[PDB]
Amino acid sequence: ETITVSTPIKQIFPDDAFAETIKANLKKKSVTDAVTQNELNSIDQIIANNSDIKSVQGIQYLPNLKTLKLSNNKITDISALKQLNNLGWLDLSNNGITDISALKNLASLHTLDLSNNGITDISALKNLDNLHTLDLSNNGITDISALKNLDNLHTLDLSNNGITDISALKNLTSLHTLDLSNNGITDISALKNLDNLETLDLRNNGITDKSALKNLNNLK
Repeated sequence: ETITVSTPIKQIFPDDAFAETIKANLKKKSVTDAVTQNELNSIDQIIANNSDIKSVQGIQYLPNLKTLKLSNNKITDISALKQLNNLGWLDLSNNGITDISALKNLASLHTLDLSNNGITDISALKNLDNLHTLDLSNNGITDISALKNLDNLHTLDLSNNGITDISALKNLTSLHTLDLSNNGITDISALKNLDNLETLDLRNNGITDKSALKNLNNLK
């Protein structure tokens, strides 16, 4: 995905606010100034939180993008992230995201914050082997079996969902920080073998048997 003609920023990036961000990243004078693919290749980091962004259309032309933080905007469609192979840190928290299949092949992702969206299906996360830090709180997640081979996870927040079954966590032995609060969990035997947990929150579930926590030594 490249542009081949020098093109106004506002034409590539139609969202008012997102175009301003690109303009500022490239130190251009106006969103109507023309930019080249070469210039777009230079962009490796975009931070535009709290900015009323409605669309990231145009972002597909930023192949070297590594860090993208877009917390608290109005983003609903992220399909244009699909081929950004070099993304490492993605924060899309507080948006209106539902479908995340666009994340499916982002093999370099290591830090992902998707909290406070409308996500239900997370099977697109299943092959993101480099994830160590994942925040999925305040969504509508019920099935978490996509997490089961993400064994580089060390920090996981699954609070405020509709999760009932957590056997998917049983072999995530590198977990040290886990938030499971405000779900529908009843059985935590899956946590038995997470010997490196220091911080755990299980409040507001339907758990009665807590003997699995007795032998977790590094807990606070």
